[PDB]
Amino acid sequence: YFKIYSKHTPINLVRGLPQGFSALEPLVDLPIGINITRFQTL
Amino acid sequence: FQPTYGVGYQPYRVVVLSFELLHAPATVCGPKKSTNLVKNKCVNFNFNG
Ligand SMILES: *[C@@H]1O[C@H](CO)[C@@H](O)[C@H](O)[C@H]1NC(C)=O
Repeated sequence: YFKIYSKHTPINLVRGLPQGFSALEPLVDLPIGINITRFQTL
Repeated sequence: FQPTYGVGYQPYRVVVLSFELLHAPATVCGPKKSTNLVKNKCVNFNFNG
């Protein structure tokens, strides 16, 4: 099972990660059943 | 195949369904039937398994 959790946040900080807390809601659960060891950003 | 053939020679379409169980999570499941919800009574509930 591939669990994808997501959270969308309105920010106005220029360069880095803002300091705070925001719990990520589950977005989708996919029954893909495949081996994953490497990933790529598009 | 001609329409005027005997019943032992007429074309028959055959579909064979093969069911296997593997270590992966089983996802082809049979339809689940749901009853008319009853409130305000002591009942046996089976919500989402
Ligand atoms: C997944 O892939 C890695 C590297 O190819 C391998 O070491 C590992 O045994 C694999 N796991 C499964 C369950 O196939």
